[PDB]
Amino acid sequence: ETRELQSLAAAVVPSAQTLKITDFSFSDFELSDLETALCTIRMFTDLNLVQNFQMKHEVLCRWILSVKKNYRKNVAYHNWRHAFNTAQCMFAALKAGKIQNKLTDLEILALLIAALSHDLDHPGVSNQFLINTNSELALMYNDESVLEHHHFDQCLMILNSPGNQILSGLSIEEYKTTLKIIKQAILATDLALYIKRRGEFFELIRKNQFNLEDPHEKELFLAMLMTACDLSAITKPWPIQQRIAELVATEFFDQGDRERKELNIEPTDLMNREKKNKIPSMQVGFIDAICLQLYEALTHVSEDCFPLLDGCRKNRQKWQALAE
Ligand SMILES: CCCOCCn1c(=O)c(NCCN2CCOCC2)nc2cnc(-c3ccc(OC)nc3)cc21
Ligand SMILES: [Mg+2]
Ligand SMILES: [Zn+2]
Repeated sequence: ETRELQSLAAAVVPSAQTLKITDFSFSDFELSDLETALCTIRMFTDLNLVQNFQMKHEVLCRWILSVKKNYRKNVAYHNWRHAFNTAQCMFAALKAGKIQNKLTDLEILALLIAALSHDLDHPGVSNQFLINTNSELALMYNDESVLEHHHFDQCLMILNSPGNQILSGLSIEEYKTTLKIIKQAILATDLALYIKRRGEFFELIRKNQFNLEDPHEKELFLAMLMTACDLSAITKPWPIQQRIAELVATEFFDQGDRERKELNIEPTDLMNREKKNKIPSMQVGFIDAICLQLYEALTHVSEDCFPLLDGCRKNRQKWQALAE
């Protein structure tokens, strides 16, 4: 809608202080859709992206609304609020977490765009489901990071749309570098790619060989940072984390309902509402095997990222208290 764009573009953008976007503890629960969009403008503004890249206000506002409308409203978890929270975590890690100091303006621009765009048009079902139902998307991307390639395709489509070209002011070499970083950052949100590459990151930190001047190490770090932001709701203060965990389970159970109807199978425990009693133990297993070492590794990179680790540890203990 053209009225919604005009409303957003004509609105006063409150400070980062007022919006509380610098806090790792931030919750979007009390915010209206308009407030999330103003928070998003504030993120680009305070990371010096609007001034640096000569972004026109109306074009940025149109792009933010185009990204928001390209998230489905019938998906419990992978909707606009999740993408918005991922970008807010990116902003907090860059500012309060001091990750901004370690990156170029181009890498920050690409990371913020990628965080907001990483789950575009998520259908509320996994890669395995798309492969299982012989989806045209699974065929195009040979069953590898299917959704992630589709999120990037949607990201590119919006970036190329008339009136939405926030990268129009970049030089050719900057534009090509940015799209490359965005693609790798979105593809990194595939947990199978995270498992595949994390060992290398953890060894580089352990051996004190971590060097962001090495282009391979920079790309690897950007990928790890994308996963850290993606999973960040798991580090939130318990009441916030618990409410988001309810949405995560709702979406997995919604998939299980589709699997029973369309595939005639008993879903895996993760996607089986009948086995909802497994939630606390599965949350503990997932935090231990996936989350903890990531937040520890990020804290080793920048000590100011510690609140993400602290929150992750406190939630692990609370889930374990429910599981045992
Ligand atoms: C709450 C729903 C049950 O949750 C059990 C743990 N849980 C899994 O068991 C799992 N298994 C497949 C991934 N696999 C697991 C094996 O290793 C490779 C990757 N995926 C999850 C993906 N997201 C989350 C999650 C939860 C809360 C939150 O914020 C609050 N943010 C993210 C949890 C997950
Ligand atoms: Mg995703
Ligand atoms: Zn995500």
